[PDB]
Amino acid sequence: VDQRTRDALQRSVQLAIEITTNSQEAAAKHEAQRLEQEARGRLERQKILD
Amino acid sequence: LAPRNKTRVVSYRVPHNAAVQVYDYREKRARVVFGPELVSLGPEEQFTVLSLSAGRPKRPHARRALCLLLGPDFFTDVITIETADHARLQLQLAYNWHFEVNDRKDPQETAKLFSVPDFVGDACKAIASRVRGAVASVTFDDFHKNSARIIRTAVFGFRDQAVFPQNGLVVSSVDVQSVEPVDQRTRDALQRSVQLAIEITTNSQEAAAKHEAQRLEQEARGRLERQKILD
Amino acid sequence: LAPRNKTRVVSYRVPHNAAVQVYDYREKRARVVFGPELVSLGPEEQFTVLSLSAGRPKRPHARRALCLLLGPDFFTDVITIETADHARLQLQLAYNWHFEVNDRKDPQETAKLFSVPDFVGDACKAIASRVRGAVASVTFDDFHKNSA
Ligand SMILES: NC(=O)c1ccc[n+]([C@@H]2O[C@H](COP(=O)([O-])OP(=O)(O)OC[C@H]3O[C@@H](n4cnc5c(N)ncnc54)[C@H](O)[C@@H]3O)[C@@H](O)[C@H]2O)c1
Ligand SMILES: NC(=O)c1ccc[n+]([C@@H]2O[C@H](COP(=O)([O-])OP(=O)(O)OC[C@H]3O[C@@H](n4cnc5c(N)ncnc54)[C@H](O)[C@@H]3O)[C@@H](O)[C@H]2O)c1
Repeated sequence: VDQRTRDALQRSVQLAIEITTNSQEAAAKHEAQRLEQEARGRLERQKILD
Repeated sequence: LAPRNKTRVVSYRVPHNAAVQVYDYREKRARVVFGPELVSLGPEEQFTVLSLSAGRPKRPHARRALCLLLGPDFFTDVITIETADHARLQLQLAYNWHFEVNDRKDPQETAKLFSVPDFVGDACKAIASRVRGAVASVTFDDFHKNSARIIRTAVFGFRDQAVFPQNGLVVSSVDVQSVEPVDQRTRDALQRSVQLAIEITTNSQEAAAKHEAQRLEQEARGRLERQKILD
Repeated sequence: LAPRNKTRVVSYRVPHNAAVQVYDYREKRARVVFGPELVSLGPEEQFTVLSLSAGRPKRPHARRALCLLLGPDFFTDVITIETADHARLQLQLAYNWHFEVNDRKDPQETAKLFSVPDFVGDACKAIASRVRGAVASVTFDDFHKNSA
């Protein structure tokens, strides 16, 4: 019935949206770090062989 | 228009996949006429007028009808629901329906088609209640990525058709068309999310290009050093 | 235009790959006429008028028709869908379709062609619902590289 409860629920849903976006960003960052580490290791081994 | 001749026998042409109900108030006998047949009223018979539901939000008493159409059709309703995260979002569904008349010569089963005064609004409100009940216990993200399965499981059960035994009406399928959040701020947040996803993809491609360039540079440097040693 | 002669037998020329439904309300007998044949109404028969869907977004009740075309055709619709990354993107599809009439002499199977009041809108909305449901669980990049 009250508008203030609706406002609170709107803030809750916006926080949930922010949570989802932050989760996707963290997953992308972790994948990028893994790929960078793999590339660095391969480069170091190739330097040793050279 | 042109006034009818009151002394002429009143007649009506039932369409294909349709039926009418008339009761002979004098001889005390009801009948349901099926198919494309032509129905002529007796001196005391009457037509069972049906007041149904229609409109974008399916308001009641918006379409008076004389014959009941019992062929494969569909009606669409706009359902507003809320998720477990309290995100308000409205739907647009389509309900494929048809009447299952096992025996067209049965005075009891055929009378059941007109038993429900308004099958359209009844079915729409029942399915809307089912969908609203099932969704409210589901978060916004899971519903967004799985709305089809959630809605199909909500409307039906554990089942391919949502049969209504009051009149024989069955809903053989549901087709969700649009799922849009009611509030603009949720749309803005989702736009920011999609822009961040685009940025993620571009950054990934840039990192891959940089790694390949570094590998090629290292290979060239090694070959150059070996050639210098040989020289 | 020029008013028709009401006393003349009403006739219609069904095109190739088309059919009509007429019911003789007096003799109580329906029939579906196929092919390029010419259909003449009896004193009490009527034509089954079909109200179909048409337009760029496929609005309903935009094309009234008298004969049903059952030959290889296609209709196009504009579908707006959303990805798992919440990226809004609209589509333009084309649906190659045709009616499979196993027996043109069967009073039951041939009557099934006119069973659905509007096949165009029904098929368009069903396929749009399928496409929208499948895409929503797919990220934007995977859909972009593999939309087909
Ligand atoms: N197979 C198909 O896809 C198919 C078949 C028939 C009709 N259609 C069309 O799909 C459209 C859906 O539009 P909408 O639902 O947004 O419009 P709407 O909400 O105004 O339609 C109300 C519903 O009531 C039903 N209805 C109307 N008159 C009736 C009668 N005399 N007896 C029994 N039922 C009756 C119709 O089937 C319709 O689905 C309908 O207008 C219909 O013409 C589709
Ligand atoms: N093989 C082919 O590629 C092929 C074959 C026939 C027609 N076409 C043409 O492709 C075009 C596609 O255009 P659109 O879909 O954007 O226009 P649209 O959306 O206005 O077309 C509506 C659809 O309804 C169908 N239709 C029209 N009148 C009909 C009737 N009396 N009975 C049954 N079905 C009927 C048409 O095939 C059309 O695809 C059609 O106009 C058609 O002329 C292509």
